[PDB]
Amino acid sequence: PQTATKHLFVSGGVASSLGKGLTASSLGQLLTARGLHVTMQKLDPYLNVDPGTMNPFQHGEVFVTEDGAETDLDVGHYERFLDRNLPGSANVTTGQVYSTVIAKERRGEYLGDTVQVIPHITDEIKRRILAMAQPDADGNRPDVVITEIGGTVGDIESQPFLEAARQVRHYLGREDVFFLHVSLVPYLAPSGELKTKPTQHSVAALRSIGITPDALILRCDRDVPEALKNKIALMCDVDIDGVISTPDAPSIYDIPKVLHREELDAFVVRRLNLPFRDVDWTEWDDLLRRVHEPHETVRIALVGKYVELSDAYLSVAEALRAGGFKHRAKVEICWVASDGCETTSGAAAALGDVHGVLIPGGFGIRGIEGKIGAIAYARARGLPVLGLCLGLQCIVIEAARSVGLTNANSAEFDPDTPDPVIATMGGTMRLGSYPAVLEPDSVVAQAYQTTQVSERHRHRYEVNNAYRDKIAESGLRFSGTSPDGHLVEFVEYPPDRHPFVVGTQAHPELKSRPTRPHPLFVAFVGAAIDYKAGE
Amino acid sequence: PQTATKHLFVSGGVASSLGKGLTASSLGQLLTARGLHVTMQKLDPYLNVDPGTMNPFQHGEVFVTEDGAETDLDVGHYERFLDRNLPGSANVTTGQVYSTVIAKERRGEYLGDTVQVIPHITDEIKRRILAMAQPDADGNRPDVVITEIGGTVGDIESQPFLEAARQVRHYLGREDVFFLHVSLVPYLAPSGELKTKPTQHSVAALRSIGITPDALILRCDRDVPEALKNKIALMCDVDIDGVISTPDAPSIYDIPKVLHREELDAFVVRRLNLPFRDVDWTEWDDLLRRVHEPHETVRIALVGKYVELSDAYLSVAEALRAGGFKHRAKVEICWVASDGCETTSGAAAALGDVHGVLIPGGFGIRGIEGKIGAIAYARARGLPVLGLCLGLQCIVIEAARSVGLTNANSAEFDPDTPDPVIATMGGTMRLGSYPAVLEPDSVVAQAYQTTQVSERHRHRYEVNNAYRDKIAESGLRFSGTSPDGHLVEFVEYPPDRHPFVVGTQAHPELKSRPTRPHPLFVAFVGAAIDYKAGE
Amino acid sequence: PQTATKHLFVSGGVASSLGKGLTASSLGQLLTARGLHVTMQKLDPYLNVDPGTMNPFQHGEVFVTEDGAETDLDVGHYERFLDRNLPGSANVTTGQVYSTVIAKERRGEYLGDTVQVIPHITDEIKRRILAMAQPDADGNRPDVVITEIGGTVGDIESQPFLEAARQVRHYLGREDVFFLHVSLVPYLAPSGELKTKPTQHSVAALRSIGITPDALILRCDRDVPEALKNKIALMCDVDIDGVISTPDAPSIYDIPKVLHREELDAFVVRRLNLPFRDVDWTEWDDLLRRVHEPHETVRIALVGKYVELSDAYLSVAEALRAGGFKHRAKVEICWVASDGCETTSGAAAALGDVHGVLIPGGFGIRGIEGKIGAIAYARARGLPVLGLCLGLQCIVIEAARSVGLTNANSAEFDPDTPDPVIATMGGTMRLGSYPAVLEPDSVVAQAYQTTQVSERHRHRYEVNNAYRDKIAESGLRFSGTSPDGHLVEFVEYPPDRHPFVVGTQAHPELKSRPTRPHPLFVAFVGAAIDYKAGE
Ligand SMILES: O=c1ccn([C@@H]2O[C@H](COP(=O)(O)OP(=O)(O)OP(=O)(O)O)[C@@H](O)[C@H]2O)c(=O)[nH]1
Ligand SMILES: O=c1ccn([C@@H]2O[C@H](COP(=O)(O)OP(=O)(O)OP(=O)(O)O)[C@@H](O)[C@H]2O)c(=O)[nH]1
Ligand SMILES: O=c1ccn([C@@H]2O[C@H](COP(=O)(O)OP(=O)(O)OP(=O)(O)O)[C@@H](O)[C@H]2O)c(=O)[nH]1
Ligand SMILES: c1ccc(-c2csc(Nc3nc4cc5c(cc4s3)OCO5)n2)nc1
Ligand SMILES: c1ccc(-c2csc(Nc3nc4cc5c(cc4s3)OCO5)n2)nc1
Ligand SMILES: c1ccc(-c2csc(Nc3nc4cc5c(cc4s3)OCO5)n2)nc1
Ligand SMILES: NC(=O)CC[C@H](N)C(=O)O
Ligand SMILES: NC(=O)CC[C@H](N)C(=O)O
Ligand SMILES: NC(=O)CC[C@H](N)C(=O)O
Ligand SMILES: [Mg+2]
Ligand SMILES: [Mg+2]
Ligand SMILES: [Mg+2]
Repeated sequence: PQTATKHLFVSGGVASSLGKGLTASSLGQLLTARGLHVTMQKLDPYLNVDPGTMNPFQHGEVFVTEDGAETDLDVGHYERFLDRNLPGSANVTTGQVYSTVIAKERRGEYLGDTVQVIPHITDEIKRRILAMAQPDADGNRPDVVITEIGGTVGDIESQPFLEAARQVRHYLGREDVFFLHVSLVPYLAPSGELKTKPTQHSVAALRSIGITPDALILRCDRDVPEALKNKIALMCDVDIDGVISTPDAPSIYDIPKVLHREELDAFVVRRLNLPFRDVDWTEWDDLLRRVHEPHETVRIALVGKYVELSDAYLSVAEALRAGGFKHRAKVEICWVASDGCETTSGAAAALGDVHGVLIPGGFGIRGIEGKIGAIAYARARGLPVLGLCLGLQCIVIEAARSVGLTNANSAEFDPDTPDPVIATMGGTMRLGSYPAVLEPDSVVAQAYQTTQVSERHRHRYEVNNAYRDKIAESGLRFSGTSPDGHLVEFVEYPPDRHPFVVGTQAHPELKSRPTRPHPLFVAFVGAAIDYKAGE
Repeated sequence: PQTATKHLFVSGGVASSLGKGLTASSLGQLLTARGLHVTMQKLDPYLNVDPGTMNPFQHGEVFVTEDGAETDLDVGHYERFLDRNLPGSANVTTGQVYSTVIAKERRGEYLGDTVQVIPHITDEIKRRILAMAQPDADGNRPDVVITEIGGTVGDIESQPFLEAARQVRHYLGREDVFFLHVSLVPYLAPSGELKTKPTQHSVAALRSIGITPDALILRCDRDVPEALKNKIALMCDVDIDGVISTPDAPSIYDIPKVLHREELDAFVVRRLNLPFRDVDWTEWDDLLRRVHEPHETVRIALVGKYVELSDAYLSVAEALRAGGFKHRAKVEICWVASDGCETTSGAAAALGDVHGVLIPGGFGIRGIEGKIGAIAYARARGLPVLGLCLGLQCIVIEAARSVGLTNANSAEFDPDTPDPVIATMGGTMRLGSYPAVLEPDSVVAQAYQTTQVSERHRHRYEVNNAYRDKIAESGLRFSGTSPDGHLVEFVEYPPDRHPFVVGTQAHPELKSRPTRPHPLFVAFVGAAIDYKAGE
Repeated sequence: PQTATKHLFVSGGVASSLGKGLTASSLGQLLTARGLHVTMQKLDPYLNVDPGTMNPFQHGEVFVTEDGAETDLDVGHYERFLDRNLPGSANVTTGQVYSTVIAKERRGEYLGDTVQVIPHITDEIKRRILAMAQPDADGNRPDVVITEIGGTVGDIESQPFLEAARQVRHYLGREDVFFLHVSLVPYLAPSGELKTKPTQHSVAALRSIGITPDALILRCDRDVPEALKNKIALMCDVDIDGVISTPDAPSIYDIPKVLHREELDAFVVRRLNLPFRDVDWTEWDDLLRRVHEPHETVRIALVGKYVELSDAYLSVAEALRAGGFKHRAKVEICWVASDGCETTSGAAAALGDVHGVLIPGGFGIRGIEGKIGAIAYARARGLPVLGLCLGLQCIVIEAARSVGLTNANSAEFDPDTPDPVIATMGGTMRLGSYPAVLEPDSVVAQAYQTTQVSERHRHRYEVNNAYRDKIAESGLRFSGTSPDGHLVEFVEYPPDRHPFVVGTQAHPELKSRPTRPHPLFVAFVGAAIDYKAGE
């Protein structure tokens, strides 16, 4: 019979941004390849009940699940490395826990007690952790749950989750629980030395709350010397087999290979006494060939907020690269500002050297006229264009203005527009998976190679059915809809008007994986390659 | 012009139950007698949004304000020592703060930030503290706000409030902020020595969070020797003028005299540079004469949960003593269990030696038949009876059963009763002050010496107007009502049926003060004295 | 009259090696240039009573004072920036403090008390701090004492000194005491962001022991953005005028200019209310011209332990550069291993491209045959050579072997040598300043331009007076001696044998300053320049 389910806790020291979520994802990929069944959880110590209120240009994109949960973006790294649809239960926040305990208290469920952080908050967190280990709807019980604890050890907001993880160690014992601690080793250029003292103080801080790490991951810009690992092992009371050197890798897809070279997964498997097996690399070896040995390069403009990389489009950038991997092409992202495209000369300057334009969606944007300028320029030049949610809305507005409805706009951006071609059907936010039907041999039907699809949604405005007949005077096809046809889901131009100009109301980048590119990103990068070839 | 408003923070170490709320009340009484205007606040670190859910026999009574807030009972010590109606704003809890910040977050008011314990929770607490210093509805600004921080220094739940108090010290400076720290000095009988080490570790804990105490209150069963106070002052870095010895006093009304003997208030006034004046003792000297030199003793049965003192009836016990002070009588409380009175022989055993029976109210009780037995016995013996809220309901039920409605009951305790003489007008809980009119020369009108009164409410059942005519066949008078007569507020028997048997739907014990006894408790203890005299 | 003496405490966070000793030296240079009288102290938390036992290749050179104290090398940065002879009292260690308190205890001086860390150790440290503020032998009282506390805030060994510094703040008050805190801001290359969290946790650690910093020095590889300094100031409760950005400078002599650009000294002068004045830069501007705009470059071989920079020769490297500054020459140090010079072909490989050879001294070396090979090669090539202490001993041994005493050696390295030309006069270690007389118009007399000098000593072997007549058959002159002639202090070859081959038994690099080059290093770098010119 199957063993007891193991719990592995991932924690971080010195600083955030050390990549412990990619560490947890790579350890999940490794343990999955050894034949274990892994499930994953993130704990977020912030008080927002979900990141749907948070600014994505400051705090990164909101990930959306099939069940329509708005989650932290680390759940997207879990999805991309596991290739699994994760539930909304995969993300916990302090705001959810406190709101739940206070609601139970106001209903009288604690039978007249004083309600406290310990036990009642830590009990709610511990319940949410132990719930992950229960059998799924198909009867499968995980072999391990990997739980990543957000923040830094030493943060006031981190303390309840670390106390609950300690209580899980006490309840299940050291045979069923493993603690992995991520820490920074800085280099000082004037004296030319790596400093171990920050890791020592971080492990001392962790020990002061009753947790001893089973392994240390040392984050550094260069390989940590053996003598320094020995000093760390000695001072931190950690097995030298558990002090792992992890210099920064060229891509996130190398991290599994790095962790396997150091034998972290073998250390974990031995320590937890799990059913050992060798890793099979064949598919991740094919991935890394497509990563590191591309046959060609193509440039995609991303018409976003600013001319620099932002986690606001992390999953769009990853989906573009994955769509390139299918062709063995390097997709270089040219981050273009929306506002430089507002003038037609400015558009021709910024969007001039690129081979495709992507118009990304999301909340946290105000004003869209520059994106409509980018679309108009791209259609004039004959570039391929992929518009995601708001990109569809901009394509429909640009079409409406092209048919002479010069003041036509989204009611979200001109409530006084005489022709609200985009309007609420504040309306209702559509969230999560909805089905669609595609017109046969429509461009999107060729991309999916089917007439029936489902995609994840996060929007509250719809294409105005009152304007369809006028918009269609451009030749635009409402080629994909809700199954009743009531809602437009996809728009396309026929192939003889433009080679590929497509918008979708959905967020398909959330369904993409490096091992399984999404069909539209494949077809879009294909049209970009064909443009570069024809130009 | 008036100075800046000072903030004095009261905090506790080693343990709870050290009496820091009575300390804060006595310091408020002293500073008021020197002519300063004092206002008071309590911070409760528990997550209950109010104690209305908490069991009063475990956690003490719920105090009720004029504006109908359910508050912690320490607000009642503030009311009794200040003789001031305090607002609901006088009590803050962690549950209120978190519920408020989470509601603001879900409304988008933090403009896309990550919401954190620091700043946003500590900012909400600091706002609630600094709000106390604003002018009242009559334009009066307090000279000092005294803020008592609940829990013990070292509790996880205490940390946000202590951090906010530190931020107030940083914002206003040491000239406007004073920290008072209450601590325990234990005596060890085998070695015969007082131990200073617990206070040293408590002050070290306080210093580790950035607060240095301005004075230490040492709680002990015996007077602390001068050499020990010197050792404490030396080790704790506290001015020897600020190490105060406070042995346990015979009554809570002695604590002001004790604190003045040690010159704590003079130390505070000097340190804060407040307008000095002498205390006038004349009224508190008259109080302490009525406390310590009573002319006679009378026994009042309290028919409560159990035969021992409980904070579930703290304000009823204090109101009974205050009602005795008017007569210069010692009122000795005979705590009687409800259940020993269920049999008539058991009632005659427990309620046999007493001169009056009080039937107290509250939530947290189930079953009332023993209290109805107590009332029936007391009316048979001819004892005086005062029934508070539920005591009125029991008196009305006992009357209904006496007129032959043998199964008549409260629907709260027999939902299947054929004659629900007490019923909901789950109904609506009446809270706070409501007016009443009293029948002229009714017994209650003689007690108040008026026909118009207002009293605080906390109940959701009413006397059934359908049964008034039948209940009145006992001779019961509905002598006090709501101003329309729709609701019964007071019941009495005429004086020739019984000397004093009164119930009120209100909680008059909340309006009582030691310096200002409530009229009904005066009239009840008077009827008890008259019974002892006649018997 | 002069004000009270101010105490400024320098402390470090996150890691050691952040350069807080050069920070303290540069602040001393700045405050001296504004006309204040500064004196300096270092506290070392290690238990060694002095570093004379510690390995200099692991822990850096031992500095030697005029009074013959063996001290930490930071006292040499104090000497070079102040140009002051510092006492042995300038360095305190835990070993000295504990040895002193335990000796007092064993003598009964604590009158039968229990001896404790607090008070007695912290009292001894506080006494050693406050002693620095007493008038010197000429009656001058310092305006400020700058005290650098070694280690990192969070180290167990640091805690007594930080507690004593807190007690000094409490005793003298915030008007007389300033706390400067040095901290690291790391850069993470994968995400491209500077992290403030390590500084926040470091300041929180400092606050947890009762110290609030008056200013933060942020150590970084790049200039910290204004928004990050604002975040730090906000979270750490530090005045934004006191958050100082200090990227790594090209040389240690730029740090004063960097700290003045940020106005740290003006912030300090204002905060301490010291007599303000402008800095005069004229001499440090001339220094920085000689640093940054040299007219030529010359290569000096250093025949040390290893082919890389070591703090074992920090003051020798600085003395060589200072000796170059006089000529406006860049002296590039070619670090050469002793052992590569053991074969004559290996010597001709390693010492081939250089223009002068320096043979440095010290303890912590075993075996000298490679240095004798280097000297023999250099004399054959005709290179100039400067031998410091052991370098003199090697020159005398090389001479003895050149006159045919093939087995002649130091008894320290061959106790069985038949001809111990270097021997103990374990002998007595000579420490500190001793006088010497120089033969008139000897090469050393031309260098000093005098016949009478004093130099610092740290050695226990002497030139064997029994061998002088034989060694002189080489033509070597014992041109400098003790005043009686009993001890050889300097050896030279006459100018027609070699242009400059000099050894001294002393450590003249300890008397050198960048503003005042030592005469021998001037004459040696001059002979190296002349060789490069003639070759
Ligand atoms: O992965 C996570 C998840 C959540 N959080 C939570 O976000 C909040 C901010 O935590 P930060 O680490 O971001 O602190 P900071 O921004 O102010 O400092 P630096 O960037 O300069 O380094 C904290 O409450 C933390 O618990 C994380 O830090 N990391
Ligand atoms: O059994 C022992 C042995 C040794 N010591 C050592 O004696 C020193 C004094 O430790 P104390 O416990 O006696 O502190 P204190 O006297 O100042 O406080 P109180 O009596 O009022 O409670 C401390 O350094 C301690 O470590 C003990 O306390 N107990
Ligand atoms: O300037 C000083 C003086 C003295 N010390 C004392 O030396 C001892 C070692 O303190 P370290 O800072 O050197 O710790 P570490 O070597 O083991 O860690 P890393 O180098 O890798 O960063 C500690 O006891 C400290 O108090 C310093 O660290 N710095
Ligand atoms: C956002 C931010 C960064 C990146 C990005 C691109 S490449 C790269 N390199 C990395 N190497 C390691 C190596 C680790 C580790 C984490 C990382 S991250 O934890 C275990 O050892 N990070 N992408 C988007
Ligand atoms: C509930 C619980 C107790 C009592 C009760 C009855 S008598 C008594 N004696 C006391 N003396 C002091 C002296 C203090 C002090 C607090 C107290 S409490 O803080 C400052 O110094 N406590 N009543 C109801
Ligand atoms: C041994 C080790 C290093 C060096 C060396 C050579 S150059 C250089 N650059 C530096 N810049 C700053 C800037 C600071 C500071 C310290 C330093 S050290 O604290 C205040 O701001 N360090 N030499 C011998
Ligand atoms: N996710 C998005 O791109 C949203 C686009 C637009 N604000 C809408 O709600 O329809
Ligand atoms: N406060 C009370 O005594 C409440 C009594 C009764 N449970 C009611 O609600 O009417
Ligand atoms: N300081 C030194 O170079 C010492 C050299 C040699 N060991 C001696 O004592 O004489
Ligand atoms: Mg070290
Ligand atoms: Mg003792
Ligand atoms: Mg941040």
